[PDB]
Amino acid sequence: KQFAVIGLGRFGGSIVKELHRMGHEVLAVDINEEKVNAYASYATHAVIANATEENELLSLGIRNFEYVIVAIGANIQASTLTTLLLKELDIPNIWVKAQNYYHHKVLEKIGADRIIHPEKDMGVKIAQSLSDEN
Amino acid sequence: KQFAVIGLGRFGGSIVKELHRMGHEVLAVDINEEKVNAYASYATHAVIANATEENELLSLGIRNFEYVIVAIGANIQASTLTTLLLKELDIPNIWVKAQNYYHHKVLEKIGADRIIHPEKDMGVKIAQSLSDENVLNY
Amino acid sequence: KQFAVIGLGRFGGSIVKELHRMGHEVLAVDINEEKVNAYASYATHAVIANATEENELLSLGIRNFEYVIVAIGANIQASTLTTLLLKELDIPNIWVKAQNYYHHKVLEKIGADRIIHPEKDMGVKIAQSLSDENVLNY
Amino acid sequence: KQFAVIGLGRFGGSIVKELHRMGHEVLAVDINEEKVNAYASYATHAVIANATEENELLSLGIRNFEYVIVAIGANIQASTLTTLLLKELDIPNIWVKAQNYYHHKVLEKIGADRIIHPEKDMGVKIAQSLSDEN
Amino acid sequence: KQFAVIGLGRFGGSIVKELHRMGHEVLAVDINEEKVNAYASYATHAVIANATEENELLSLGIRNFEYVIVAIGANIQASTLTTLLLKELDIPNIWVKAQNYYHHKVLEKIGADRIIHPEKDMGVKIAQSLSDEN
Amino acid sequence: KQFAVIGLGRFGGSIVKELHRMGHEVLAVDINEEKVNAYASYATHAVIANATEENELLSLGIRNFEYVIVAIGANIQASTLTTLLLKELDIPNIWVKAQNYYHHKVLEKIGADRIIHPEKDMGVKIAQSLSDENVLNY
Amino acid sequence: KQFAVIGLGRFGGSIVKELHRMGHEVLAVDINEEKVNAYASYATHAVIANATEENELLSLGIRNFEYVIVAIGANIQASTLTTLLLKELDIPNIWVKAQNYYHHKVLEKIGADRIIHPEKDMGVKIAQSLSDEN
Amino acid sequence: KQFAVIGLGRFGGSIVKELHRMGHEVLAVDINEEKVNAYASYATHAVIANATEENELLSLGIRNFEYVIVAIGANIQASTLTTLLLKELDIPNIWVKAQNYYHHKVLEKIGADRIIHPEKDMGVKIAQSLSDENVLNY
Ligand SMILES: NC(=O)C1=CN([C@@H]2O[C@H](COP(=O)(O)OP(=O)(O)OC[C@H]3O[C@@H](n4cnc5c(N)ncnc54)[C@H](O)[C@@H]3O)[C@@H](O)[C@H]2O)C=CC1
Ligand SMILES: NC(=O)C1=CN([C@@H]2O[C@H](COP(=O)(O)OP(=O)(O)OC[C@H]3O[C@@H](n4cnc5c(N)ncnc54)[C@H](O)[C@@H]3O)[C@@H](O)[C@H]2O)C=CC1
Ligand SMILES: NC(=O)C1=CN([C@@H]2O[C@H](COP(=O)(O)OP(=O)(O)OC[C@H]3O[C@@H](n4cnc5c(N)ncnc54)[C@H](O)[C@@H]3O)[C@@H](O)[C@H]2O)C=CC1
Ligand SMILES: NC(=O)C1=CN([C@@H]2O[C@H](COP(=O)(O)OP(=O)(O)OC[C@H]3O[C@@H](n4cnc5c(N)ncnc54)[C@H](O)[C@@H]3O)[C@@H](O)[C@H]2O)C=CC1
Ligand SMILES: NC(=O)C1=CN([C@@H]2O[C@H](COP(=O)(O)OP(=O)(O)OC[C@H]3O[C@@H](n4cnc5c(N)ncnc54)[C@H](O)[C@@H]3O)[C@@H](O)[C@H]2O)C=CC1
Ligand SMILES: NC(=O)C1=CN([C@@H]2O[C@H](COP(=O)(O)OP(=O)(O)OC[C@H]3O[C@@H](n4cnc5c(N)ncnc54)[C@H](O)[C@@H]3O)[C@@H](O)[C@H]2O)C=CC1
Ligand SMILES: NC(=O)C1=CN([C@@H]2O[C@H](COP(=O)(O)OP(=O)(O)OC[C@H]3O[C@@H](n4cnc5c(N)ncnc54)[C@H](O)[C@@H]3O)[C@@H](O)[C@H]2O)C=CC1
Ligand SMILES: NC(=O)C1=CN([C@@H]2O[C@H](COP(=O)(O)OP(=O)(O)OC[C@H]3O[C@@H](n4cnc5c(N)ncnc54)[C@H](O)[C@@H]3O)[C@@H](O)[C@H]2O)C=CC1
Repeated sequence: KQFAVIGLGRFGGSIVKELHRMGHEVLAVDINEEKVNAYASYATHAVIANATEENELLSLGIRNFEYVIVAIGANIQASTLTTLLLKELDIPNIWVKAQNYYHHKVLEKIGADRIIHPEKDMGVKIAQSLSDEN
Repeated sequence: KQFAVIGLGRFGGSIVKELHRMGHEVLAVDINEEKVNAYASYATHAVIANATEENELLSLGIRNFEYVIVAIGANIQASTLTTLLLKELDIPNIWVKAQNYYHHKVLEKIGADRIIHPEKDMGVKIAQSLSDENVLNY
Repeated sequence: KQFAVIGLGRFGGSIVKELHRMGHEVLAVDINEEKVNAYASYATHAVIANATEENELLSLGIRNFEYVIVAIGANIQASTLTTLLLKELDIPNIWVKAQNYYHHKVLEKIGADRIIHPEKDMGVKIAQSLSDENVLNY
Repeated sequence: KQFAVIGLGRFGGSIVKELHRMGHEVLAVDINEEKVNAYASYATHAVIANATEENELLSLGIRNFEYVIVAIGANIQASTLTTLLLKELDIPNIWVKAQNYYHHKVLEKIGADRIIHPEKDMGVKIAQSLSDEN
Repeated sequence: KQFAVIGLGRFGGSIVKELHRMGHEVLAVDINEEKVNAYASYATHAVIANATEENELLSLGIRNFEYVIVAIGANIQASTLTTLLLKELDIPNIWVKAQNYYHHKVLEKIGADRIIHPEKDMGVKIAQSLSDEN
Repeated sequence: KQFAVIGLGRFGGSIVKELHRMGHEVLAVDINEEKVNAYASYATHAVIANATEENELLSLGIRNFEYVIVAIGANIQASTLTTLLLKELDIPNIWVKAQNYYHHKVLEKIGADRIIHPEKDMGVKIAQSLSDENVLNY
Repeated sequence: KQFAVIGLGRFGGSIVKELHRMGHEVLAVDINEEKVNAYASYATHAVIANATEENELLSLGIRNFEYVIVAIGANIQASTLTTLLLKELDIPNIWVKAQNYYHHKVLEKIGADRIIHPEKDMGVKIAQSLSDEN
Repeated sequence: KQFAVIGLGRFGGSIVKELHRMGHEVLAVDINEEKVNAYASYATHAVIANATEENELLSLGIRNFEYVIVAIGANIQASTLTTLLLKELDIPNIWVKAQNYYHHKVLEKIGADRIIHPEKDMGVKIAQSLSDENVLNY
């Protein structure tokens, strides 16, 4: 019922914006306040924080969400560490953006519920769209 | 019916793999052979080429395709340059991956038929999956 | 006759300064006021604007100029996007600074009337000055 | 009569190419051998070296040139240190690319013979060309 | 029966040296050849390579060892990625040096057989030594 | 019987935890309270102090201990300075963690009773475990 | 009569402290406010600022001093650029710490009044002290 | 009477050069020959050596000197280790360059006869020159 998104890059940003457009409540989190303010209006609660710190996480009240999307990209370690902490906080559904096959491998082992490869997935979706038009 | 994909990265290679899996003919193209070879088995043809070269584009007889997808990456000029080229070859449908906002607008004016923003686009689809977990009866 | 320079950096500002010094009318334009202000005294008019915005371009009545020089910097798309825009306004002469090789070819196809490569171009003039020290009778 | 160019960037590179096209002999130097080889054909003697080291300079036979163009850009320190060494080696004509007003200022003090601001100079050249066409 | 050690820092270096002193055969691997040569004499087969690359790994003939110690320290990602690849190559016993609790957590999940915290373990061993002396 | 550990990092804190678990009295000491507090429950006493300060060392009545372990980290001088200090207090046994080779030799001459190299030392123990898997009958 | 010191490192710091101990007024400037506050008590007017920016310089009231010591060390460029600006502001006495022979060379050209090599100068001072004791 | 300087960097080399210039005998010593050679002409003898090695120290017959200056650089342990070594040789006067505060206190306890802080020390002399411009009658 509740949606939280950590990592306001192109992916997470897009996700927070749609959820908002569909009239849902979203908790948008990100380290540098640049982003956190750029999505303040498109979110129900924008917060500057570091997902890799358990304390900032609990103070964030993250265990009160059923769906937490980790959209941190470049930094595989932060991404990995974050989903690991979330798994401990016992979040029911944690979806994570993966950067490659191995990042994907460990995410599985750590316990991620859904691993997303944005560019690859879009590619298969685009190829399908191509068939669907002669 | 005729499909050509230029730029075999995560996006492009992923569409070539899907078209193949559904039994469609696909011409895969890239600048380095490592990429070209790694997709030979997933495409009716995997050619090595620099799409920015109008002569190399003619060698591939690229004009015989109805759908060309430009999926070049980092090099934004490479992308718009390629799509400018195959647009003077009268290609019916040119779909291009857009790097950012200014890229999108220029591609729009260049005459691209469809513009894709991999991250953003997948972004709303995921948000739709999430939304469904609340709006739909489940 | 009338001259408009978009992008008041080293190159653009330097051309605005020279046209002024020779008593020509010049419309200087840039996104940040610091730049715009610092050229107010060297141009008949210095306006703050984002050349990528087609509405902002119309506000400047940019279509009343025969010569428009696009001297945007680092942001290569900003440059080609601007060039594309003012080419839709039928501007007679559009001169543009080219960042690199792919930018030059794109600009060429976009319809730019003249392409400048500051570093390379000044580069041959310098080489010519040096050559004169040997070839010319001195 | 003799021309040497240190710093095969856009500016220096272009300068080595014209001199070659005009059929003159040039000594093209640069630190990373990428460039040094890319201009091997367009120069009379391409050499990998560091202009900021007096020894690599003397071993380069630098004092046998009448005109030395220091085309190092980004690195203001290297650029400055280089013309400084050259001035000691007593080169008759040393022309240097300057990055800004202050870089320019110290180049005068160090003894540079001609200071070039590629973009600015081209700008005035371009404006003149603009008048010359109605 | 066979011992391989990837990561010739203070820890792995020490491990390779003892095994050698006990007259055992060891395969010492490390990226920068500085180390690889510094342990050439103290090892049965020193090799310059990157544990994070499957190819350099197979070409290393690593699946021919029963015990592989990953002693990469600072770089948690390389450490993690390495033990992950090894697990796929199906090495029977892979012992890894962990940098902290979380690094340790994922190493478990990835499938490490023994996780070592050098400084902490030594501390408990030192405290025991202290009791054992009045 | 009397145990004191200075420097509550991975090494030092780990020895304090072990001594406690075996029911020994331990005086834990460090410069920042976060460290001191996090070990209060594992030591008969957790004091905040800068071991380099000879006056702060006397306040702790450190001279009443037979075994003092210097486990300061990165700051190599801090380590040798501390061990120089408690050596002029006539402490019977001073065990110190050595940062490297020159540190070891200087500690040796300073009068340290036992020198520990955490990484190297654990290194040979692990190699011994491995060796046993071959030399011992298993 | 007026003393200003830019660059509160070991050298500059020490210089601000003595002048203060001798009961003189000093203007101590430095970029990172760590230092600027650490010398607040030992100076007559500590200020956070960047010597390489003319505006921060004039706003600093720099041209009201007869002696300005540029004690910036590592950053040769900043050091050089700074004495260059000061020379323009027309400071009567500008003493600069030099990092090496060449840094020293350009400082002369720029117009520095006294160039100091702390370690070398101390070395000769120490040798003299050595003779003076049998 | 006789002087030995270990560590021929800016500080050490500069003291070797001055003693030479005043006609005093000086034994310069350093680990790399480039340094040793470059001071051969400014000293009665320039030897290559690692002062941390007690055997190398004896080879130099360093015990025949009344004044030994330790001017090793960055490697702080190298400095204190050397100081410790030649203090076991009963050298009458040992002057050492101190890197920082903890190094000074250690050196102090090690038995160094004089501690120099090049930057800070030159720092007060400069401040004194400046002060003289106000306090002295000029
Ligand atoms: N970052 C850049 O400037 C560029 C990135 N790219 C590519 O884009 C791809 C990734 O796209 P994006 O997600 O848009 O980039 P990104 O890596 O910048 O986005 C991740 C987002 O996560 C946030 N984040 C990182 N660590 C965090 C932490 N501990 N706690 C909370 N938030 C944290 C960042 O602030 C950022 O907004 C990569 O493959 C990269 O190579 C391409 C060009 C430029
Ligand atoms: N692969 C990398 O090193 C980096 C990728 N990124 C970002 O990661 C995201 C996903 O990466 P990809 O787009 O898959 O990587 P990519 O940019 O390498 O993919 C483009 C593909 O097009 C090919 N290509 C490039 N110029 C070509 C030309 N003129 N003719 C024919 N083929 C040509 C390339 O070889 C490549 O396989 C992108 O948004 C990208 O900007 C950011 C930094 C580095
Ligand atoms: N200024 C900088 O921070 C850097 C400059 N460079 C390079 O240095 C060289 C010389 O620098 P410049 O070109 O003078 O610097 P520049 O790139 O800032 O100059 C372009 C000028 O156009 C203005 N501009 C940018 N987008 C605009 C828009 N949409 N509408 C109107 N005005 C717009 C900018 O504010 C600026 O005054 C260039 O080749 C550049 O690529 C490289 C790195 C950084
Ligand atoms: N370097 C870059 O990636 C970019 C530079 N720019 C702009 O381009 C302008 C300068 O253009 P370029 O000259 O092409 O760039 P550049 O600074 O890379 O070229 C200078 C040349 O000097 C050589 N060099 C540097 N130190 C040397 C040394 N000690 N001995 C011998 N050779 C040495 C370099 O290898 C290089 O080829 C600047 O205003 C900069 O802001 C804009 C975009 C990217
Ligand atoms: N590296 C340094 O200069 C210093 C490290 N430390 C501390 O020391 C601790 C770690 O100690 P060490 O293991 O001795 O340091 P370390 O991190 O340098 O040693 C790891 C060893 O693994 C090797 N290695 C790294 N990536 C590799 C790869 N992909 N394939 C093969 N070999 C690879 C390295 O060459 C190195 O010899 C850390 O907690 C660190 O903070 C303290 C001071 C300095
Ligand atoms: N913790 C860090 O940020 C880094 C650690 N390393 C290396 O990681 C390895 C393991 O780390 P540790 O030694 O556990 O870390 P550490 O160096 O922080 O541990 C020493 C402990 O002694 C305390 N301490 C320091 N000076 C003191 C003084 N004067 N009086 C009283 N207590 C004092 C510190 O607060 C700390 O808890 C070491 O070999 C270290 O060199 C390398 C780089 C950074
Ligand atoms: N910085 C370091 O961590 C170390 C430096 N050293 C050596 O110490 C010597 C220099 O000693 P210090 O002066 O103490 O070092 P330093 O270079 O850090 O001190 C210079 C001072 O100038 C200030 N400064 C720099 N740029 C400035 C600007 N634009 N405006 C205002 N203030 C500015 C800095 O904040 C600093 O306090 C060098 O030979 C260096 O190799 C040795 C070890 C460490
Ligand atoms: N030279 C460099 O790369 C750096 C110097 N600095 C700082 O710059 C300042 C001035 O530099 P210097 O002290 O002159 O440089 P330095 O540290 O190299 O000078 C010490 C001299 O002692 C010699 N030496 C070192 N260990 C020795 C041993 N065991 N036996 C005999 N000789 C030995 C060295 O080869 C050198 O000639 C210092 O405060 C230093 O900490 C800071 C960073 C780097």
